[PDB]
Amino acid sequence: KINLNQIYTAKEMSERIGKNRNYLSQAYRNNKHEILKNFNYRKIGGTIIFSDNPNNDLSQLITAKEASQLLGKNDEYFAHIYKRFPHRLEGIDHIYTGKTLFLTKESLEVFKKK
Repeated sequence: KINLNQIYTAKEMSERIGKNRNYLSQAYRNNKHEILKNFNYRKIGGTIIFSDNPNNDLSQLITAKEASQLLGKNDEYFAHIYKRFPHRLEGIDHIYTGKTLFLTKESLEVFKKK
């Protein structure tokens, strides 16, 4: 099960490895695969997300907007709930980073059941 405490943007991950904040974003733009091959990352909507834990399956992450749409709701459905009624997402694994709220495929299923 994905550990959402180990999920960062490229800029934060670049600082976690002791590099300038643009290091991984520049590697991704310039196709520096000999660097990138060593990292667990994924493009998820408009954010390249990284984890320092190779066992986190980043394909389980989904944006709040995508989650909203898979429920047949307005794009801002989960965003609006998170902001005003954050306890509605108790027990729904989520993480906010890079100014973006993310759920998981499993936590969306939990929410649908709730």
